[PDB]
Order: sequence, then structure tokens, then C-alpha cells
Amino acid sequence: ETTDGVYRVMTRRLLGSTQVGVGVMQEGVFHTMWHVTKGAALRSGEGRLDPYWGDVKQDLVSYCGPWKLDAAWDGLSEVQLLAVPPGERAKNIQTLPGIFKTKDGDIGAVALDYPAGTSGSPILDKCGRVIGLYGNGVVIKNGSYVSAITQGKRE
Amino acid sequence: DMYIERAGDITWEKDAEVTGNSPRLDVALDESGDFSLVE
Ligand SMILES: Cc1cnccc1NC(=O)c1cccn(C[C@@H]2CCNC2)c1=O
Repeated sequence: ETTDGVYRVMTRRLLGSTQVGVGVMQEGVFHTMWHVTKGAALRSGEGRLDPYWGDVKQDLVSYCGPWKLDAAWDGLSEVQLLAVPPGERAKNIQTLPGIFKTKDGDIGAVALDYPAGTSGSPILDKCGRVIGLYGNGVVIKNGSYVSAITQGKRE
Repeated sequence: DMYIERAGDITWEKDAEVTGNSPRLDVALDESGDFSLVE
């Protein structure tokens, strides 16, 4: 299966079938977070997806081709997290992102909390374009989770 | 062994559940890709 869209990343290694993450298929390339697969090969029906590009520091990985997602948060408008939670249906949640101020620049951030197996779920602009992936972030002073809007570079 | 299963289309949906705040946080990113809070 190589149709565009959001996918669940699953494993049969632990008890039953467990969802370890989510990813985006776009232009024949599968995009997910590095911590979801650890760079391992993926199965799609009877087919096989091999890793193509990855970076532990960016926490991103692409399969079958180079990173295709290049849309960026405009720094002003609300966005949607297309959350794909484990054992639950794909659900769109709208929010206005905060900011992660780093020594290397500002990055958009979404203040939404979901099970760990939700890592890799895409964040979208008003035209449906993927501006980044959910699942890499921090826990703030109140116990709540805040994720970066993690985007790769299209070469 | 890992596998993928399709979960839906990527579309913007009008009238979606609006939630979550917008915090401005000072963060650091280490060589291992882990974010942390700087205070
Ligand atoms: C995604 C999520 C959503 N909602 C709540 C919690 C989480 N996640 C974590 O608390 C978490 C704990 C350990 C490790 N990683 C991944 C590493 C972070 C850098 N890459 C590896 C996590 O995301």
C-alpha cells in the first residue's frame, strides 16, 4: 500500500498487536519519527519499505525516498493535529501552537497530550499541507506534555 | 517486525474539536534528540 494518507505503525513483538507510532505516506515516501521504528524496515501487506534517510537528533526517518514534506507553520494561524491514537479512530484537533525558543531558533509547538503510540501523527495548515510531525517534546511544570512541530528538509 | 495499516486521509476539517493552549518555552535539544526545559 503506497496511497497518500496517514498510517498506523504496528508491531507483533509484544503481547497482541501493539501500535508504536504513526506516519505519513506522501509521493511514494513514508515519513515517521526515528524513535517509532529505530530505523528498522517496515512491512506493508506483502511489500517492504526500507529506510532511506534518518537523523536521531531531528528524530525523523523517511522510507523509499527522501523527505518530501516542506510546508511550514506561518507563525500566526491555528493548525490541526490529525491524531491517530492506539485502538481509536483518526481525529482532527485544532489548536494555536506555542513556541519552543532554542539557541538555534524558534520552533512551533503543540500543547496536546496523547498516548506514546500516537508519535508521528501529522500537523496540518488550512490547505491540508503537512507542516510537521507530533511526538518529540517535553513535560512542563504541571505534568502536561508539549510537542514540537518537527519538520524535515526537502532536498 | 513492524508493519503499517492505513488510518485515513490528510485533510483539514472545519468545525474540529478546538483545545490546547500556546506556551512559550525556553528549551534545549541534545545530541540524542531529547528536548529539555531551560530555566
Ligand atoms: C509522544 C508522547 C506523547 N504524550 C505523552 C508522552 C509522550 N512521549 C514521551 O513521554 C516519551 C518518553 C520517552 C521517549 N520518548 C521519545 C524520545 C524523545 C526523543 N526521541 C526519543 C518520548 O517521546
